[PDB]
Amino acid sequence: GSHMNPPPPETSNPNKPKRQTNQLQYLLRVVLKTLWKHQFAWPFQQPVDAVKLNLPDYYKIIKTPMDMGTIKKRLENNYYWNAQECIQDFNTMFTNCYIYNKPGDDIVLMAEALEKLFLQKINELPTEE
Ligand SMILES: O=c1cc(Br)cc[nH]1
Ligand SMILES: O=c1cc(Br)cc[nH]1
Repeated sequence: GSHMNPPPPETSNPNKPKRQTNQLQYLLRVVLKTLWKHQFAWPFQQPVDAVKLNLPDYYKIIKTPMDMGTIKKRLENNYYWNAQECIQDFNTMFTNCYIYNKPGDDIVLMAEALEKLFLQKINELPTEE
């Protein structure tokens, strides 16, 4: 991709600790699966390509980018140690969108629909066993 977009967030790193948990399995099998097929998921399925979108200031503003494509790879590659790390990635993705864009913009309404779905599923995140 373009040299003007940063490398994506890390999805593989042998030095970082990781494990499976039933909560992480739920995040992949229920949470990510639900959000990924939503009508409004598509803009969130890969890193923001600020060159293609003509958003030259994006990576000046957003210093902790995150997207569902990255979260999917982190879940499928067992990158995480715990659910909190993955929930934080989702929350970063939503808050980036709300910080960068005007309230009421289409992309914000899209993120808000995904976040509504997310919160319902996270309220049912299973007890860690
Ligand atoms: O303008 C934009 C586009 C995306 Br995708 C995410 C946040 N802001
Ligand atoms: O401005 C935008 C950009 C994308 Br990508 C999706 C919705 N609105």
